[PDB]
Amino acid sequence: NCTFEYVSFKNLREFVF
Amino acid sequence: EVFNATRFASVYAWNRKRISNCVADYSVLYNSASFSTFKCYGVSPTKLN
Repeated sequence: NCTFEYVSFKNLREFVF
Repeated sequence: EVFNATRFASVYAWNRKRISNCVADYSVLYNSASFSTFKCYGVSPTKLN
């Protein structure tokens, strides 16, 4: 039942959802 | 991809394509004179874009 599909310690990555 | 195909499925095993996040103008369907029957029932085909 797929409705959507998209295909495209020194590193600090900050995300917000 | 639904139209320019070299083969289609059967009537009982009909192919079902779910479409989302696309952009279609639906003017080629009007310009295409190869269609035998063009029957729209739900909404007027003119004001569907």
